[PDB]
Amino acid sequence: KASVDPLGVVGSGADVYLYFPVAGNENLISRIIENHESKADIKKIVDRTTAVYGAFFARSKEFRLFGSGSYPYAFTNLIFSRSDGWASTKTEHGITYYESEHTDVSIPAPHFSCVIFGSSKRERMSKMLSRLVNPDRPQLPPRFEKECTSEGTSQTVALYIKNGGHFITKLLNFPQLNLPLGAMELYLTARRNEYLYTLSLQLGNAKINFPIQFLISRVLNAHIHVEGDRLIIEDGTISAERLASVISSL
Amino acid sequence: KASVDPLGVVGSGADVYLYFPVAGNENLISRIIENHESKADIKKIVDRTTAVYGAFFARSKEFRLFGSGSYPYAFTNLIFSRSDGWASTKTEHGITYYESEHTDVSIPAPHFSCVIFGSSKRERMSKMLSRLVNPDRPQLPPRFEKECTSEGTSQTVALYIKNGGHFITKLLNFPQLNLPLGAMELYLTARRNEYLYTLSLQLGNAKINFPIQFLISRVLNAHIHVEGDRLIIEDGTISAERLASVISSL
Repeated sequence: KASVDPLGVVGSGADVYLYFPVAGNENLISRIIENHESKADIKKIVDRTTAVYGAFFARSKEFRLFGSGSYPYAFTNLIFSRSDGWASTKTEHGITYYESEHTDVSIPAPHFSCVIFGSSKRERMSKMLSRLVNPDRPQLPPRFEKECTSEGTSQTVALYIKNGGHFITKLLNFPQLNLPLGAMELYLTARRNEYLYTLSLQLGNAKINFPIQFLISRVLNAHIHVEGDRLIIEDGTISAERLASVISSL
Repeated sequence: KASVDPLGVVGSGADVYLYFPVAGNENLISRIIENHESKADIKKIVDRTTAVYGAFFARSKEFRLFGSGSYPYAFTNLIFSRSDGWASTKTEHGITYYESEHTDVSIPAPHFSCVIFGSSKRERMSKMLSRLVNPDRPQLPPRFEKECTSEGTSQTVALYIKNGGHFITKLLNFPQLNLPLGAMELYLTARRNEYLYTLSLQLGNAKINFPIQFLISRVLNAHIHVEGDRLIIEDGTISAERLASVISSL
């Protein structure tokens, strides 16, 4: 409709929010989808997608995505005709719900798609779609909001993680130890065949002295300072290759 | 003579001891001497050298080396004839002392050379040479002694550093802070275009918990444990290129 806020559609209460604009990130996307049989069809979906807004819910073990792009019926029917394990039903008002074992897809109007995937406790498509009329009001950090505004402007990938601890122990790999850590923000922008990133992490009760700061600053090859209880990492880089390898683990 | 102990000749009391066998390390040597005009002559000296024993003395700002190899008069005279800034004098007993601004070289018998370089307070050649008859008795760690025994056996570069702290602050680059650290041992063995290394460091009063151990283990990509007050780093690697870059800083 007139004013669809994509974050209002994915829903409030998520453990992780994602903003992923396609422009400027094609080569990263390419790296991620070199490892799938459906790479020809995904590529075509990417060519028709401007940005993806995502939310992960740990409690119901689900991901909800809102895709802003161009998805005319001829195109989606073409992709659908070429897919294994997908079924479709037309609702009361002519909208097609595509259903898979763990995935639901609808195209409620030609400029957007709503995707829900995960466990059997994932949200009903119909409930997500009601948020087109009555959107949720999630609370997002200022730079996350900035990247999401005026779709087409930003080429920065943005992540907001409610619990930074969980995310540190999975990535760095000590999936047993517990860290009392607050919210994490992460922003990634392409530059050559690498990504510039900025990270901020609320420390809570956890204390990080100069010895620890210095070592992380070497493990990451980036500038570190602590503003109160907020750890900030600026001017760091990661290879598009390295970055591609990390996302594929999920 | 019959029993010349090269470590007895470089002298006791040094801050750093080095054992550097040429065989198995030619490609590293090559990397180090790509950056000198005299590279043709050094290469020829290397082709005639089996091992180098070295000692650095901080107080007198000097390095003393004993080179085991083959240095017949025709060869040394050839190198000498081709050099700028070198002078020579034949002593009472026919031995040639080569003298430079900061460097003294003698070949007391055809299978070894003694080299002294550094400040104006560096040792007189004549005093070093007296240790061919009356050697010093330096105390060296067991694996250092092992590498030095039966010249030709080992291809491992060995370092014994009396004060590990000094060495950590120069390399890792925080040349202002002080660490109360004991002795360091370091052993390097070639393997492909990289070097396998083992390091042990006496900690003294310094304390290193699991958070610190883990991070260093990532900064170095190696296995770390602490046996009492001794930090041990095993199975670590460094590129022959990286290693070459570090030595050239001196």
